[PDB]
Formats: sequence, structure tokens, C-alpha cells
Amino acid sequence: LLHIQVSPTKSSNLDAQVNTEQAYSQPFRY
Amino acid sequence: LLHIQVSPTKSSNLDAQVNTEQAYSQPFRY
Amino acid sequence: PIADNEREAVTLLLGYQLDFYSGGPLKALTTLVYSDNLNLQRSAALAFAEITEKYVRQVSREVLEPILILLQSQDPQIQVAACAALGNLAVNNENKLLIVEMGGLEPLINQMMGDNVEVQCNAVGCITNLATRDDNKHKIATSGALIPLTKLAKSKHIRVQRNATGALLNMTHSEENRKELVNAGAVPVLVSLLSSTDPDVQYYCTTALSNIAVDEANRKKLAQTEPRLVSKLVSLMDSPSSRVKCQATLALRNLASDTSYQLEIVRAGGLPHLVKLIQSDSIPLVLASVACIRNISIHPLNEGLIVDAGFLKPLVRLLDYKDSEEIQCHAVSTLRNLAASSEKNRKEFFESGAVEKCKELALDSPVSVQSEISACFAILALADVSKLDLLEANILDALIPMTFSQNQEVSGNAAAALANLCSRVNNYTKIIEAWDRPNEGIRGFLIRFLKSDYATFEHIALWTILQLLESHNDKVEDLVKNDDDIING
Amino acid sequence: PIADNEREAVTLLLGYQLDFYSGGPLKALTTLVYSDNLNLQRSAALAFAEITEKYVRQVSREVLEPILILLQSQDPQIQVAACAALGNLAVNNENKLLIVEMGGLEPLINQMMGDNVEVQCNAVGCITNLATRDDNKHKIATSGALIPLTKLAKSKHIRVQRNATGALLNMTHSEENRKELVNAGAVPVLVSLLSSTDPDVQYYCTTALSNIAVDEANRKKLAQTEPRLVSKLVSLMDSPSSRVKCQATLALRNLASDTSYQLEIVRAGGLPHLVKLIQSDSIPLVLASVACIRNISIHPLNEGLIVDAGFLKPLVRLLDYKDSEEIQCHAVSTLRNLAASSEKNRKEFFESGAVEKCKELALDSPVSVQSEISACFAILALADVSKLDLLEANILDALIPMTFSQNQEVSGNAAAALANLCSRVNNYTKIIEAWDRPNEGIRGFLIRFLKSDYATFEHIALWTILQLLESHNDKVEDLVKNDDDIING
Repeated sequence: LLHIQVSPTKSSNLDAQVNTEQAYSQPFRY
Repeated sequence: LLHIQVSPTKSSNLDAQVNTEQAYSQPFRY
Repeated sequence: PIADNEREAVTLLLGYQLDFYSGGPLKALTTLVYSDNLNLQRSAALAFAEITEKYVRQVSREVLEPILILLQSQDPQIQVAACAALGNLAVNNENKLLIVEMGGLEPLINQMMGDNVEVQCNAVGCITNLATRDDNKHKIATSGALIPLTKLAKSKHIRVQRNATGALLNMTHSEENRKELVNAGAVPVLVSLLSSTDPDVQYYCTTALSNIAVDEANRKKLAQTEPRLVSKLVSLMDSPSSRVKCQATLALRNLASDTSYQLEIVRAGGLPHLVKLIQSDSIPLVLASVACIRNISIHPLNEGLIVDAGFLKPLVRLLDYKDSEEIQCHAVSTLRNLAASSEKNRKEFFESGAVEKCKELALDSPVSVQSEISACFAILALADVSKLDLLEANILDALIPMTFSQNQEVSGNAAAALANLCSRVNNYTKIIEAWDRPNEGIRGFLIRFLKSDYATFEHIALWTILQLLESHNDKVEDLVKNDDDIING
Repeated sequence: PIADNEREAVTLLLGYQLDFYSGGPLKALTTLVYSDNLNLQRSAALAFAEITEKYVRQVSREVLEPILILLQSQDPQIQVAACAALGNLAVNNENKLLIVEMGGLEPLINQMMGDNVEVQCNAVGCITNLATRDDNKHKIATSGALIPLTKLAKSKHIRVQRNATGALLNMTHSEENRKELVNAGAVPVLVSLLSSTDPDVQYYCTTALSNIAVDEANRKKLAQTEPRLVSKLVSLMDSPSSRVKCQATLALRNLASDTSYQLEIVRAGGLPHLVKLIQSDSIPLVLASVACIRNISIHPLNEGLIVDAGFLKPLVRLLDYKDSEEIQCHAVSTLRNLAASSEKNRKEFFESGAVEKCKELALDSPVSVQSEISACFAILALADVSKLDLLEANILDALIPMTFSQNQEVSGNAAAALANLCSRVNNYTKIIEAWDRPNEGIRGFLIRFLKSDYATFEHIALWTILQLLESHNDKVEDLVKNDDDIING
């Protein structure tokens, strides 16, 4: 009755993101 | 002297000539 | 004679001969392999390694089985050559799958566990390549290779290290595999290799730990067992390598998913680093760092320290990144996280230029950004001491048209902000001015929201009318005597 | 800008090797060969065959050594594969030399003397390819290979026959090697194979015999031992294959160097074929055939038969081939060979338009053609019966300027013809009217040739003046009374 609030005070935390970059082998010596 | 002639009555024969085209083998089977 | 165009277009493409994965050649190498004579087998292995080195395509069962058979050898030459061949073939995506289906992982693991560093290198590397296919990742993770991979990640030979840490990285892409990694004891190794002087190893381990930090349970575990992790990542924010900078920042973001890490990153001195990175004008660096500070700003105890660190103006400047919607969203969201703090921080907030810039962006930006800005206004309007100032920045010019949005975050928060601005202010001049404009202004807002199906919107309208009546103003009382407004009940 | 076309232009042409001719692959096949195990060696030989089939380049000793060893196998299929490899490699010109220098001829000859027909075929073919390098020709000729090649030319298998006769053909490009070929007994075989129903075999044999017929001694040998030769070649002049037609015609022309063959070709019915051939749409056929009839027309006994076959007018029409100097030359030469025949043939000659066409061509053709024409006129002028006629064709218009030529064939023969035309004719009208024109006329001719350093020319001038005075005419005697003539005369 003093204030109106329809959103949380703080915003949500972000979801942790994965880096999907793939590693490849070094050149193969034999 | 009845006639004047400085070239032979007939022309000379041409020299035989060589065909230098080379033959190559047939396809090799195996 | 258009034809002679075509005449050379065909010959050309008849060009676009070095294939020996079938027929005679293959049969010869296979014959060498199944001779079970050591020297002959050596010859075959060397041939395979060279061939796969120069050209690779999808191959059949009859190519891979003689190589897999060579991998059962005790002879170092044969081992290293065959591993090189299989590793080279594992660059092709169909080959990865076929190689794993044939049971290549068991011989590869066996070769990994021998005391021959070149064979170690090649076998590990082959596994690295195999693990770049999603189908293979979980099978490799549960095959038993994780223990030797973890051990070999500590190798004094940098190539072995690169391959091993690379494989480990390749198995942080799913929750289950990450769980397998943590259970195999890879984490202390990765953390230790954060200090590596090799750029590749450092990047692989940083990225691996960052992906591991995606899971809540792993974050808790790290909190209990790896107490210097945050410090190391923080120092990695100043790496001369850009990708290591960026990834360390990302890892800190991910960790900052949790409250405890939100406090700990600040306590470890991460803020000035972040301040610098958020002003790099490099899109990846900025994205990572603004995401990180966005998570960190959620903890109340950080608010002051975030404002003292000088984040406000860089954040505000980020709103001009018109070609990066996510960066804008994160910047605004962080600002909104700083919008209900102490009085000092409030003054700083208003001195940053955030209100004006947000007002400017509110009607010419993606709806996501609009949403964040609207929420920011809504929270800012909660403080009585600020209301007049907010009104004198003309943010009603933004708020009123935002109440027309079909996105309910936008419209709802705009309604909230407007409503609160109408409550217990000393001066109602700006409100009176905006009564009919823009777009029917405040009265139109009152109408539309009075006829709303959503009881919250209607409650808002009634409440702000009540607040308008409640205040001791002669003229707004005159303005509410219009019939479209009143008989609503 | 500019650069960005160049920028692309380079890349594409950087577009436009993992072979088996070195390193690992080669060492593997080599390990297979020196294993001394028949099955392994078999695999190696098959590999070699396929590899050389797909790609061939200049190779080293280390490639050829194992292949040469495989050539000595007890297993005919190993020998066939190895020899296929060797033969494919022998398409490269430096490989030919290296293969002969390493002593491949001995295993190849041994292979030719075996009973397996595929082995024979590939061995002979390989030798055929080796003999396309001039350095090798004399070495193969003297290696002993000729006797088995000769035998294999009689094979009932057509591929063998083609390879063998092709090798024999490659042995006919020098006098020495041709001598070796005749001494090996190849001639009866080749002649008999002129009747082969296979286009390739008969082309190779026709060409080989044509080349053998380049040497005098060989022509005499053929005339003693091969009585069916001319008949066969004549029938080959009607082959549906144009190259066979042409080579048969050339062989007949070579043979026609001798008088006996000049008679024999006519006796065998070659003339109508040559009539058709000199009127071919194809310039080569025309050349060969006109050269042939040029040689044949040298024998007096043929003259009538040549006119009856209808050569005169086609020969005359050949003179309009302004783009072929050689064809013009031997057409005019043949005509000249028909210019001192019997009365019937002479009358036929004058109705062919030869005189008029030659006169037309005498001042508008290469100096070689001029020489031939001049000689033709000189011979024609020998017949009293013809003189007036030649004068009525206004031959002096051609003859007189020709006496200015620095080519002594032209000027000498023109002088002879003129001289004869001034001798013992009943009517001196054309002589009198050509006294001062064109090109200073007969008067000028007489003066110039009277001052000549060449005693032949002077002799001609004096003799001509004598013929002019001795012949009884009032006005020619009047014309001779002039200072320029008497003073130097």
C-alpha cells in the first residue's frame, strides 16, 4: 500500500554458459 | 647440233622418306 | 561459340588420384600386417602413418581393422606409427564413430598406460580427436580413459599435456561427463595447470574448469576443496592472451551463479579487473565481463563496493552498443541491481547519466532491452527521495508509451513506475503536464488499466488514482473530474 | 579495390603428393618384394601395377629395382603385374633410359620367350614403350629382342600382334636398326601381316615396310624375295582407314625409287587408285599420291598407261593448289615426265590445258615451281611437231622474262626452250612479233646471253642466231642486222 512492485528487486542470475569449442590433437609424429 | 638441252629429259626420282611416328603399347592388363 | 566457355568449365571440374585406401595398395599393407612378422608389420605401420598424414577420408572396416591389429603390438615403432595413423583418421567424423564402435578405445587406453612418451602422446591425441564427436564423449568418459588422461595431463612433455588436457576439455560439454571428470580427480590437476606457461594448456584447463563450474554441485565441491581457484582466475583476467582473459572471466561469471562466489570474487580483488575489461571495447571481453558483474551485483553487500570501483559510467556507456542486444540487457540489468541501494550509491547512480540514457533507449531498442529498462525505472521509482528527480528527467515520456506494449514486463513495470511516481511527491507539476500527453498521457493510462482483465493492472490504476486523491493537490483533483475516469467503480 | 580481383585470382590457381614412389609406401612394397615369399611378392606386384596405372612420373632406382626383381618371378601373374607397372612407367621418357640402363631388357626378353600369352603381351608392350626413345632403339635392336619380337608378331592374339609390330615399327627409324630388322627375318612376317584384318596391325606393318623401303639394298632384297608386296600395298590403297591409305601410298612411292617397282606398281593396277587419290579432299593423300605418280612417270614404258588412266587433267588442276608448293612441284614434274612421249600422248597432253596453265603460273609462283615449269617447257620444245603450237600459246611471254631469273634452272631452261623454238619452224611470225617485247624480247635475250660468262648460255645464244639465219626468212634476216647483236656476237 506504500509502494507498487511487480518485479523482483534484484534481477535473476544468469545461467552458467558452456564453451563448446573442441580441442584437437597435435600433429602425430611416428 | 639439232637441239639444245640443259636438263635431263626425265625428272629425277624423289628420295624415299621415313615416317618417324612412334608406336606405343596397348593398355597393360594384370 | 558460347560452347568453348563450357568446354573449359568441364575440363576444369574434371580436375577438381592420391587414394590408396582400397584395392592393391591396401591389400599389400594388409598382407604385411597379417604376416605377423615384426619387420614387415613395422613397414605396414610406417606406410599407414604416412598415408593418413597426407590424406584422410571416411574409410571402411577393412582399413581400420589392420591398424587396430597393429595396435596390439609390443613393438614401439609399430605402436607409435599405428597410433599416428588412427589419430590422423580420427579427424574425419564418420571415422571417429566407426573406430569407437570397433573397440579401439581398449587398445588406446592400454597404449596410454605404457612408458613410451611418444606412444602416450599419439594415443592420447587419438582419444582427443575421437572425443570431438558427441556420440563418443560419454563412451570415452566411462571407458576408464579418464584416470590415465588425468595422470598424463601432468606430463613434463608439452605435446602430451596439450592432448590430455584437450581430451579432458572435450569431455566437459555434458553434465554427466563433467561428473565423470570430477569423479576421476581431474579438478586438482586442472587447477594446478592454470599456472602453465603454455598458452594452449592454460586455455584448455581454464575452459575445462569454466565448463565444470556450470553445475551447481561442482561449484559447491570447488568451494569446499579448491579455495584458491578464484584468486587464480582473477589473476588470469590479466593474461596477455585474449582468449584466456575472456575465458577466465567466463569462469568467474559461471561461479558467480552462486551467492558465496559473488562475495568471494569481490573479496579476491576481481572488481578493478572487471572494470578494465568492461571498457575494452572488445565484444567478447565486454560480454563476458558485463555478464560477470551482472551476477556479482545481485548480492546487496557488494553494491557499495561496485559503485566505488567505478562501474556505473562504463555500464551506462555500454547502452550505446546498439549492435549487441545481450550486452545492453546485461548492462541495464546490472544498473537495476544498483538501483535500490544506499543513499551514496543513489546519488552516484543519478550522477552517472543512467536515467537519461535509459530514457533515450526506452523507445528505440529491442523488447528485451525495453523490459530491462522498464524494470529499472520501476525499482528506481520506489525511493521517495528520487521521485521528483525522475520526473524532471521526463521519464514519463518513456513510461507512458511503454504502457501500450503487449510485452507485460514492459507495460507492467511502466505502470508500476508511473504509479509510484504519482505517490507522496511534493510537486505534481510534471504529472499535471503529462496528463494528456504523450498519447493520452496519464488519464489514458488510467482508463485502459481501469478496464484491464488482469486484476493487478486494475489494482495499479485504482491505487494511483487513490494516491492522486490522497496528495493535497487542488488541480489534479480538478483533472480527475472527467467522466471516462470515474463510474468504473 | 584493384587487388581484390588479384586477391582471388591467386587462390584459385594455387588450387590448379602422398604417392607410393618414396618413403613409407615404397619401403612397404619393397619389404614385400625382398621377403622372398611368393604370396607377399604377388601383393607387391599387384600394388605396383595399380599405382603406376593411376599415376606415372620420373622415378628413381629404388622404385625400379623391386619391379625388375618381380619380373624374374616363377609365377606368371606376378610377372604380368610387374611388367604392367614397368610398362606404365616406361611412358615417361627418363624412365625409359633408366630402365634400359639398369638392364630391364634381359628380363623382358626372357619374358617374351615364355609360353604365357599375357606375359608375352605385357613384355613386348613394355619394349614397345622403351623403343620410343632414340637412345634406346639401337640398344634394343642389338640386344637380341628382335628374334622373339619377330616370332611374337605371328601370334594369334591381336594385342600381342599390335605390341610386337609396333616395336618393330619403332625399330625402323634409322638405317642401322632397319638393317638389324632385316637380318632378324622380320620382313616376311610384316609383308604377310599386310593382309591382317586389324587396322592397327596393318598400319604398323605398312609403315614399318615403308620405312624399310627407304634403303636401296632393302628395296633390291624385297624385289628378290617378296613378290606379293606391291599387290598387298595396292589393295591397301583402298583401305577404309585414311592413315592406312596414305602410308600404303607412301610405301609405294618409296619403292618407286627403283625402276622395276615403277613398272610393277603399274602392272599391279595401282594407277586408278592413284588417280582417285590425287583428287582426294585430304591434302596429305594428294601429296603422297602425286609424289608416287611422280616417281612412277619416270619410266617410259608407263607413259601411255599413265595417260590412259586419266592423269593429265587432274595433274593440271593440281597447279591451282597455290598454298601447296610441293604438290605444284611434283604435278609439274610428272607433266614434264609426260612431255616427250609418243604422238598420241603428245596430242593428249596439248588438250589437257597444261601449257596454258603453266604459262599462267610461270610468273606467279615460287621459284621451285618456276624451275619445274621452265624445265617442262624446255622438254616440250624439243619436239618439232609441237613448236608452232607452243608459239601459238604465246609461250614466249613466259619464257622471255624467265631468262632474267637469277635461278639458273629457270633462266637456263627458258633459254633452251626459246632456242629450240627458233629452230626449223615453217612459220616465224610469233618469233618476229616477240623480237622487242615483252621484257626486251628475243633481241634482248640474245644480247644478254651473248655477254654471259657461262659458256653454255653464250653457246645457246650463238646457236639460236645461227638457227634464225639458217632458217630461210626475209624479215628475221632483216632483224638480225643490228649493231648490238653483231658487235658482241
